Amino acid sequence: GAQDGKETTTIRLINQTYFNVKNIKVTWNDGKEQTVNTLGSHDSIDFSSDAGSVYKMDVTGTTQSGEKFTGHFKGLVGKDTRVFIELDENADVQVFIPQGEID
Repeated sequence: GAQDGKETTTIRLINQTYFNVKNIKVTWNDGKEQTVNTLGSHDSIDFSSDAGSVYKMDVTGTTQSGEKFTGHFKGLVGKDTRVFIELDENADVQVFIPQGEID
């Protein structure tokens, strides 16, 4: 019940891959999760996140070709988060992030 509570992060998904997706669960705490409608070929979406700060993100989505990826993270910082959905290993769908303190 805030009215000046512009005191929350944003999360911003980018589908930097060779498909479209239609079913992204994202999590950004223990118990803060929501779902995202669709993300075009190389498209992007951003949405509000119900906490002022965040260090983890546990994502779970699926491709056009019914192929399921995750993004298991616990090393976030800062007052925003992005997601670079990309491919690796065999052009299999991974998830990546533009992190900074990752040493």
